[PDB]
Amino acid sequence: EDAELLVTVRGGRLRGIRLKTPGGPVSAFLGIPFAEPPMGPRRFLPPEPKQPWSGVVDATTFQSVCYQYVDTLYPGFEGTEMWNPNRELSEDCLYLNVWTPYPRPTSPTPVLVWIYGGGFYSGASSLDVYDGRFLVQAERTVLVSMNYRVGAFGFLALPGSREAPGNVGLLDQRLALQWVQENVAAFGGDPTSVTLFGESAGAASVGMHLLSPPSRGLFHRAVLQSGAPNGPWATVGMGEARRRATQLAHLVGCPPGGTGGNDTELVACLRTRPAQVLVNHEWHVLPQESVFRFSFVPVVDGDFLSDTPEALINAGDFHGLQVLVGVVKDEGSYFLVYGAPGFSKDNESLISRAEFLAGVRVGVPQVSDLAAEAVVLHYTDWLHPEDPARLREALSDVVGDHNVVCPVAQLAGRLAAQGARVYAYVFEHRASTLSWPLWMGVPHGYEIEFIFGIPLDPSRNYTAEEKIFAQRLMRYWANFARTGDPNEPRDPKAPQWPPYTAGAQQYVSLDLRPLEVRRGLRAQACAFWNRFLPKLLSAT
Amino acid sequence: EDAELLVTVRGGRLRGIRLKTPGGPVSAFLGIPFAEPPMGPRRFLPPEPKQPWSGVVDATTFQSVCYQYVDTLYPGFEGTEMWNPNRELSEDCLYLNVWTPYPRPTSPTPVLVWIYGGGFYSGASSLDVYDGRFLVQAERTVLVSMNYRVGAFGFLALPGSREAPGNVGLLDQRLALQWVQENVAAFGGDPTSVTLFGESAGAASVGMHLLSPPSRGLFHRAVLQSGAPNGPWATVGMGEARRRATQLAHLVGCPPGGTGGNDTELVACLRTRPAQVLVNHEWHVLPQESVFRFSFVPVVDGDFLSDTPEALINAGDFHGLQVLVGVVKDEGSYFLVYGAPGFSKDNESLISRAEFLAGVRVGVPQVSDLAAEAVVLHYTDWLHPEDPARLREALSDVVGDHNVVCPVAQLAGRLAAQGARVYAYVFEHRASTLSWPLWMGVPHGYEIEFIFGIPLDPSRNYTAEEKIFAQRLMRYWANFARTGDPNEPRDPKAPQWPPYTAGAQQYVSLDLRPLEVRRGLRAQACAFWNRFLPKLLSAT
Ligand SMILES: C=CC[N+](C)(C)c1ccc(CCC(=O)CCc2ccc([N+](C)(C)CC=C)cc2)cc1
Ligand SMILES: C=CC[N+](C)(C)c1ccc(CCC(=O)CCc2ccc([N+](C)(C)CC=C)cc2)cc1
Repeated sequence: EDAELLVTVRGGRLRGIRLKTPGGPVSAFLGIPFAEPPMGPRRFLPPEPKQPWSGVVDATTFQSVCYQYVDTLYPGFEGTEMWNPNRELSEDCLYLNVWTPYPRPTSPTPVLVWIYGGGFYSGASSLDVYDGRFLVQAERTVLVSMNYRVGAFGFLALPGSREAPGNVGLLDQRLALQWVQENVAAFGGDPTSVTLFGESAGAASVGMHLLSPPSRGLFHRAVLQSGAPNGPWATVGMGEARRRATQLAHLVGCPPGGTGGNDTELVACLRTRPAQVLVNHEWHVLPQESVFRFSFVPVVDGDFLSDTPEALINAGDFHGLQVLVGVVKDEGSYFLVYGAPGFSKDNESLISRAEFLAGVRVGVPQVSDLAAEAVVLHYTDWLHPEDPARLREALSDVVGDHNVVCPVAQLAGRLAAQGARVYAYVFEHRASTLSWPLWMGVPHGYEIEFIFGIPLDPSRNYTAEEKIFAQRLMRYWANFARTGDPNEPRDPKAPQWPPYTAGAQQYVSLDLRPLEVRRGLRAQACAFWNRFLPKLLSAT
Repeated sequence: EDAELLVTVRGGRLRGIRLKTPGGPVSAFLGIPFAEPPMGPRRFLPPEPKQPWSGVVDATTFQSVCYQYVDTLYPGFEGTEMWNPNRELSEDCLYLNVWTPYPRPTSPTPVLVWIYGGGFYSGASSLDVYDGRFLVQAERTVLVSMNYRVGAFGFLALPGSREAPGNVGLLDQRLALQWVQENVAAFGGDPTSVTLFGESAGAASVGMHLLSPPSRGLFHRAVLQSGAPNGPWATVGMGEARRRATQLAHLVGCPPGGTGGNDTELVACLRTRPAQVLVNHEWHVLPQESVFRFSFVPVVDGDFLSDTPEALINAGDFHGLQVLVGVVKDEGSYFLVYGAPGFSKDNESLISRAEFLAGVRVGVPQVSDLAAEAVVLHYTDWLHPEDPARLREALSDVVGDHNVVCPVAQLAGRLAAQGARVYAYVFEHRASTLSWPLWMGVPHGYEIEFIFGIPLDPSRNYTAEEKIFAQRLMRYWANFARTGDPNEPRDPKAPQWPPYTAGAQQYVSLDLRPLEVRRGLRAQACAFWNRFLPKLLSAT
C-alpha cells in the first residue's frame, strides 16, 4: 500500500489518488467533506463543520457540484460548456480538494487556495481548467480548492433574520479556510504560508475575506484575478436583497395565499421546494435588463462585512499584506453576447450607433440619462462617432472598465497607499485554442488555464511557446505564494516586475514576450468612473 | 507731381500718400471720413454717413484712435504696447483707410476688408501690425480697413430704448462696408469681390455680419482668425447689458441724486461726461473675476441679430459662401497673465494643483461647481495630476478651447454641413522676434504680422525663412479673396489644402514646413464643450 495516498485528518482517514503529469506524479485527495451536508432545515444556514467519521473516506474523485444555473446559450460550444457543471448537482456539495507533490513534502510547504468564480451563481472546483496537478508538480506548493454554495442556496438573504442571514456561501469558503488551518500540515503544507487566489467572483471573495476580520487570520497573501469586492456587481443592499428573496418566494408559490409572510414562514416555505425549482427562477428576480448583474450576491448586512467594501477599503490598514492583482485585455467582450443588442458570437458584431447607445443602458444599468450621456461622451471617438468596429470595442471597454478594470485599479491604488505591497498585471495573450470569436480578444476568464498549467496536458493542442509561457506564470504565482514577490529570488537575468504604487501605478503585461512595464490601469477612463460619475449621480 | 495720389469719391476729393516697400511703391489713402463725428448728442447712436465736403481732404496719415482702455500691465513691453493706441484718442474717430497698388489697377480688383479685434474694447486700424502696404504690393489686391467704436461708445446698450440702441460699433463697420460698395471702384477695386477678414473680436464681428441680412449683401467671402460670434464672450443678454450700462452710469454719478431712472435721463447724463471718465470705469461693471470677458460687447437685441449667433448658425443656409477659419496653436496662454493665479510673463508660470483649480473658476466663470469638476476631469492627466508644466498647458487649453478653438470648430462644422465651402488652419509658427515668454508658445494674435507681410519690412529682425513664409500666407489669403480657394490653384505639385467638412474635419498647419492635412480641431475636447457641458448646465 502506498502510504502517500493514505492520510489522517481531524475527522478521520482518507485515501487519495495519484495523478500523472509529463514530469512526475502528484498525490490528490479529491472530495474531502469539510462541512455537514447543508440540506433540509440547513438550507440557507451557515455551515456546520463535518463530524468525524469511522473508516476511510474515499478521496479519489471530485464530489458533487452545488445546485446552479446551467448555461444553455450555446449548446455543445466549448467556450461555454467548459464552465458548466461536470458532476451531478446536489445540495450535498460542501467538499474540498487537496493536491500535494510526490513525494510528500518533508518540509512545510506554502499553500495556494483556489476560489472559483462564476458571478456567485455558478462554478465548481471539479472543472478541468482548475486541475491543480500541473501547478503542484511544477512548483511543489500545496493546492487546496473548495466548493461553496452559489445562487440562492449561498446568497439568498432576508437580512436581520436567523433563517436566512445571507453570505453563507462566503462562510463555506471560510470553513474550508479553517479546515486548511487545522489539517493542511498532514499533507505537507504550511498553515503559516497560505495564499488565497481567485478569479471573477472568486477574486471578489478573496477581497471580501481581506475585509472580514474572522477570515483575515486564515491567510497571509491574496491574488485577485479580474475581480474585486468594491465593484458594482459583487454586493447588494439589504432592502434589495430582501426584495429579491421575496420575489423568488412568490415565483415558486411562497407563501401560499393567504398565509402570513414573515421571514420564518417564508424561508420555511422555501425549504420545502426542490432545489431545481429555485434554480429555474433565479434570473427572474433581476430588476432591469443588464449584463454583469447577478441575483444572489454577498449582502452588506453589517455582519460578514462591517460596512460596504468601498468603505472598508478606504478606512483599512493593510500593512504587512502583499497582494497580486490584475485583469485580462478585454474584460467586457464576453458579457456582450449575453444581452447587448446586435451582438452575436457567430458574426463580427459590427454594431450600429443606435445599438451602441442602447447597449450602454444595458452595460451600465440603473443610472440616469445624464449619466449615460457622460458615458457616451467618454467612450465615443468623435472623429469616428459611428465606426462599427470602434463602437464594438467601446462598449466592451464600457462593460469592462465599469465592472472590472476600474474597481480593481481603485482597490490596487488604495491598498498600496495604505500599507500593502501590490503587484499588478494585464494578461494579453489570447490562447491559440480559444473557441470564442477573435473580436472578443482576450476574454474574461481565459488566463486561468495558463495559471493552472493546462498547456502541459499532453491531450491538449497548445503550442510549444504557450507551454513555456505557462511555466513562467506558475513561477510568478508560486514565487508570490512563497515569498510575497513574484520576481525570481536570486535571478537578475530575468526582466523584473515592479510593485504597483498609487503614484507611479506600474503594472506588467503577461504574454509570450518578456515582461514589459507600463503605468496607469486605464487612468483616464477610471478617473471618470471612480471620480466624476459619483459626483454626477449625487448631484443627480 | 504724381496724379495717382489724387482720387475723387462720392463725398469729395482726396489726396493720398505713396508708401515704399522693398519691391515697389503703393498708393495709400489714410484717414478718409466715412461717417459724421459721433460726438455730443450722437454718442451711443448709430453712425450717420459723412456729408460731402468741398476741397481736398488730406488723406496722408491715420486719424484718431477711438476712445478705449489702454493696457498698463507691462509698461515699456513690446508684447502689450504693440496693441495700444498709436494716435490721439477721440470720439471723432470714424475714418477708414484704402491701400491700392502702383500703378493703380485698370481692371476691377478683389478687395480685402480688415476688421481689427481687441475684445470689443480696444484696437485701431492705425496699428503698425495692420499696415497693408506689403499685402497690397505682393498680391496686387485692394485693402480697406476701418475704425469702429469700441467699449461703451460702441456697445453700451439699454435694449429697447432709442438713445442707446446698442451694436452701434457693428453699424460703424456696416457703414464702412457700404462705403466700400459705393467708392472702392475709384481705387481700382471690385465691389463684387469683397472679402472680410478679422482677428479675435474682428473675427467675431465678421461672423456677426455673415448672420446679419443687411450686412450680408455687402461681401462674398469671410476669414475668421481666432474668433467666432457664437462663443461665450462675443455676445451678452439684454438684461445683463442693461445692468452693465446702469452700473457704469452709477459709477460716474448718473443719474444725479433722487432724479428719475428712465433710460433717457440715463443716456442724457452719460452724454455730459467726458469720454475718459467712461473709460476709467469700464472694467468695474463686470460680474466676477475672469479672463476673456469684456464689459460692452454685441447685444442680442432682435435687431442686428434676430436671434443669438448660436441659433442663427444652426438655422442658416450658407450655400454659395466660402469661409476661411483657423486658430493659433496656443489660444489661451496670453490671457492667463491677466487673472489666472500663479501666472507671470516674467517666470515659467509653473503653477500648483491648487492654483490650477483656482484658475479654472477664473477661466470658466459663473459655472456650477459640478461643471467645474467636469472641466477638471477632462484637463487633468491623472497619471500626472500635479506636474506644474502640464497644469500650465492644461489651463491654457481650458481658456483656449472654451473661448476660441471650440466655438470656431463648431461654426466651421455647421457652415460646411449647411452649404458653405470651408477651409481650416492651425497657425503653429512662433515668431523669432516674439517678446512674450517661451511658455506661451504661439499666442493669440501673433499670426497677424505674418498675414500682413510685416517680415518684409527691412527695419525688422525677421529671418529669411519668415519672409518666405509671409509670402506663402499672403498668397493663401489673396488666392482665397480672388477665387474663394486658398490654393494656387495650379502647380499641382504644391501640397494642397483640402476643404473642411463636418465628417473628415480636415485642416492644415501653417508654419515653415509645407502644408500638412490633419483631422479634428480638438475633436474630443470640443465634444465636451459643445455636446456634454450644455446638458450638464441644463440638468444644473
Ligand atoms: C467566462 C468566465 C468564466 N467564469 C469566470 C467562470 C465566469 C465568470 C462570469 C460569468 C458570468 C457571465 C454572465 O454575466 C452571463 C449572465 C447571464 C447568463 C444567462 C442569462 N440568461 C438570460 C439566462 C440567458 C439568456 C441570454 C442571462 C445572463 C460566467 C463565468
Ligand atoms: C493680443 C492680441 C491682440 N488683439 C487681438 C488686439 C487682442 C485680442 C484680445 C485682447 C484681450 C486681452 C485681454 O483679455 C485683457 C483683458 C484685461 C485687461 C485689463 C485688465 N485689468 C484688470 C484692467 C488689468 C488687470 C489685470 C483685466 C483684463 C487684447 C488684444
